[PDB]
Amino acid sequence: EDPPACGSIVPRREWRALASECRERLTRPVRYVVVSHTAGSHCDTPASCAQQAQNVQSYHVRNLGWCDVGYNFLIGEDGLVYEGRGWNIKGAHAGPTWNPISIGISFMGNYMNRVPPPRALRAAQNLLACGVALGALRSNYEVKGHRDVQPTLSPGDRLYEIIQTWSHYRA
Amino acid sequence: EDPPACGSIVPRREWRALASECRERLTRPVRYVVVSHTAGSHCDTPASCAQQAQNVQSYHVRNLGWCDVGYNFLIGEDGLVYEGRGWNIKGAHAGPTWNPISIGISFMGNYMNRVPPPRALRAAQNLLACGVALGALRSNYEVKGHRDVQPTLSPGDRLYEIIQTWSHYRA
Amino acid sequence: EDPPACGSIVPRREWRALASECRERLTRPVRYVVVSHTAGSHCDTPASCAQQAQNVQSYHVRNLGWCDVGYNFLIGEDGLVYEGRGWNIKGAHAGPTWNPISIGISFMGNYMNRVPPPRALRAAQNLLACGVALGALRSNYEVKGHRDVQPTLSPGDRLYEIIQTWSHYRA
Amino acid sequence: EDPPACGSIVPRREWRALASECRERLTRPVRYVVVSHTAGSHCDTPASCAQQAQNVQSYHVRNLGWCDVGYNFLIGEDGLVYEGRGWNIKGAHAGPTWNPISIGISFMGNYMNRVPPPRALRAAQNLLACGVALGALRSNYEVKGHRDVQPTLSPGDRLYEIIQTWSHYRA
Ligand SMILES: O=C(O)C1=C[C@@H](O)[C@@H](O)[C@H](O)C1
Repeated sequence: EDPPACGSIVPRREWRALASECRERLTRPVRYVVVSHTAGSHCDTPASCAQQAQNVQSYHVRNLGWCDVGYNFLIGEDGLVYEGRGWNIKGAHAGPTWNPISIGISFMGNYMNRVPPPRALRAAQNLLACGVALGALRSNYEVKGHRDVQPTLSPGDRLYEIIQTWSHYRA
Repeated sequence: EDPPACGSIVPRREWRALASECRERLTRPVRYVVVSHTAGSHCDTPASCAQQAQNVQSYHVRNLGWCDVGYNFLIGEDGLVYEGRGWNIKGAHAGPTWNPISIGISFMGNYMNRVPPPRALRAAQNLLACGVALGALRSNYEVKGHRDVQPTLSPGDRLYEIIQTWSHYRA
Repeated sequence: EDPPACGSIVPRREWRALASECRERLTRPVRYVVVSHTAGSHCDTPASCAQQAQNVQSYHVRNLGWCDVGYNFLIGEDGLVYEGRGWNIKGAHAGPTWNPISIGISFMGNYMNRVPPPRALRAAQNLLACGVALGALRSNYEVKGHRDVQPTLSPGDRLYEIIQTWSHYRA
Repeated sequence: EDPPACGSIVPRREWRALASECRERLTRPVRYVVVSHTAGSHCDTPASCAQQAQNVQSYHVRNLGWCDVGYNFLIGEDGLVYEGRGWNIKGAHAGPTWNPISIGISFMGNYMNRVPPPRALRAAQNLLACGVALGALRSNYEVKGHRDVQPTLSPGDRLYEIIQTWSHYRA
């Protein structure tokens, strides 16, 4: 019986997202969070970041044939969180073994030789507390890098060393 | 230091604020929240809004002689919340009767002939919600507008209307 | 690396384990084994022991919110070995420094005031020879007692008394 | 302000503690407090209790190779508190999840079949009031029993029964 507010998320409709066709659910509460980067263009304003959110979803649906944008949430350098598949629907961001048991949040950019700005990290972190607040994440959830669960550079050398310093990181 | 979370607030230092010099403390937990608009330029990128927070504080300090920017928090149209005097230092935004007992948050822009983006409204309500969990804001806080509290056109015709729809609104 | 069907380990399904959620892996051959007891009530039947193994998992999983019962294997007084996290997943039985480089077998019961029956000791030693045959443990593995790596009364005095005699033990 | 005013703690040198080598720090204000018990023998006089603080330390530094005794503070039945790693240094009493986010305080003795004497329970409650005064603990900190976060009988049945009673207990 826990309903009270948490965080601000730019909702699906606001970034003009094509409707989702996904239906398979995740079991509450989820234990894992997998952090990735989109290795795409970065954006630093709400307008440019909505455009970008759109280009990622578009590529995932129109080209890779997924039911919706791959991630559960995306993060913009504008410091805003963008609604992806949400807390309840299984994403498609870290392979068949990890997708069924995790929330995948992806920073929008290529963080190999750049770090995302403090407002991004802050937003990403708020998001997770919120997940815990809503009961979508276990209070003792675990943060993982994309590269820890799949062979990739994601989330980029720099954002990778950053996230290892997070309270909930577990190699 | 401090683990980065509650309602993604842009910290003082991040928006290049001059150091605060106020020492009057506020009585946690506070009953009222007064909404005002700054009546200055509006911005909508994190870059433009930090510069605007900087400009508002500068007018209050260099010109008006105040110990720091008047409001406890500033909400930019970029959808981020800006740390003014915070949850602990008594503000200066609604006169002697109200400053000691209420928390003031201000929307950056003139909202007489305009409304702020949904994201600004989200950052706002979500800032108050994050207040509660601090002890800053009592669970059942009442929200007054600047008009309901002092003879001002603030927070603007159109923004004022919106405010009255809000949940914890006791005029 | 022959094909010996060593050890009669009771499968998770047989004692009715709740599905594990652990994904962390151990690198074989593991160089260490840490012996603890559950400090709890004991069982001398394949029927109570299956139940006790359930109880223990329930504690670690429902109370402590863990990904599975902590030990890799549990030894009952009934003379059988219950599959915990097995030879390949990293247990949670002796801390951050030893978990990654060891396998934790734990005797069901409290052995401060009793030695565990010869069949339990036999289950344990055969368990270990078995691990060596599968190549999961180094032929020259070292056996430490729980209290030798973490502050605890575990594995119990009498049993600590016994494991110190064991060929593979090492201060 | 009502000037600090808290605790009569027997410092490290007074009990002769080996120089600490631990460097990793806690960030204040700390939110959780974990109550354990030494599980070993008790002590009811200053030199008697100062003798144990030294033993317990020796066991953790000499036998397990740690940088300093495990707990932040120990409670003798002489009714004194003994300095452990204190308020600022990360302890080693409840695992990698809770160590970096709590203060571990352990009663010297085994409270399975007995309770600490009023003096001891006062020394502990007073210790915590103090931590809050010094701003080393959140004013709304939570007290957890060792067994609530690690598998162990610590702090013993009867003491566990006692802390469940405490104002800041939460499981
Ligand atoms: O100051 C704090 O540590 C916090 C307290 C809670 O309200 C949380 O909801 C917040 O994210 C962090």
